[PDB]
Amino acid sequence: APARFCVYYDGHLPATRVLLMYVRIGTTATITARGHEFEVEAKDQNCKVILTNGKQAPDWLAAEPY
Repeated sequence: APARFCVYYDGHLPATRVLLMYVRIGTTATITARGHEFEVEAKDQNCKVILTNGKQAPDWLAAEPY
């Protein structure tokens, strides 16, 4: 029973990337980026850019593990 966590970032090269915020895999919350609100869902280590508003993240949206 290791530690599982999901992270969210914004479209930006690793040269000047910028972390948005950490999302604990315990409840459903919303993220604020580019004056927009992205409501993602965390179920486990397997996290994928998706919204609960019947829509999918943009082309400049991503989500790394941990």
